[PDB]
Amino acid sequence: VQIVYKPVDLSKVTSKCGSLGNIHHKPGGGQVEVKSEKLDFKDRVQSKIGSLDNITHVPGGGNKKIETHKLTF
Amino acid sequence: VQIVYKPVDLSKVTSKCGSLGNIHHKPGGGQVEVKSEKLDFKDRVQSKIGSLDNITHVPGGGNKKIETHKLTF
Amino acid sequence: VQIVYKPVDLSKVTSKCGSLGNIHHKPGGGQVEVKSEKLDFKDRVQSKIGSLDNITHVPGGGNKKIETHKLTF
Repeated sequence: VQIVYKPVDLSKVTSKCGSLGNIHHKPGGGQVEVKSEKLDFKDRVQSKIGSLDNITHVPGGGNKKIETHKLTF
Repeated sequence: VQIVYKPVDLSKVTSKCGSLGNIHHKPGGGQVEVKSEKLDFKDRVQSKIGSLDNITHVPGGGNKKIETHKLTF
Repeated sequence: VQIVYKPVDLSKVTSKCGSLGNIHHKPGGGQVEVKSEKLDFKDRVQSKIGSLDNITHVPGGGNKKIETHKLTF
């Protein structure tokens, strides 16, 4: 038995952008009010209140190549 | 048995953009109000209130190539 | 037995754009109010209130090429 696993990759993933800007992300400009009375809890509580984990992601590229090679015998 | 696994790739994934911008994302500009009275929780509680996990994602390319090669004998 | 697995790819996935912009996303501009009185929860609880998980995705390309090569003997 002979196996010759010989894939050839000459690909490209490319971008050109002339200018990139004037990006505004303003999450949670509005008021938040939370009121609690006579609450009972008897197992774990997780609470997040306000502006949390908001992302502004502005790469000049952001291009991806994902390549997977597998052989099983 | 002979196997010659010889795929060849000269592909391109390409973008050209002249300008990218004037992007406005404003989650949660409105008021949020939560009032809780006499509530009873006998198991785990998770709570999120306000403006959370919002994304502005503005890549100058954002092009993707996904390429899987598999052999099983 | 001989197998010669030799696919050849010279394909292009291409985009050209003059300008990309003036994009406005304003989720949750309206008021949210949540009164809650005498509720019993004998069970796990998850709650989300306000403006969550909103996305403004604005790639200058955003082109995709997905490619799978498979051989089973």
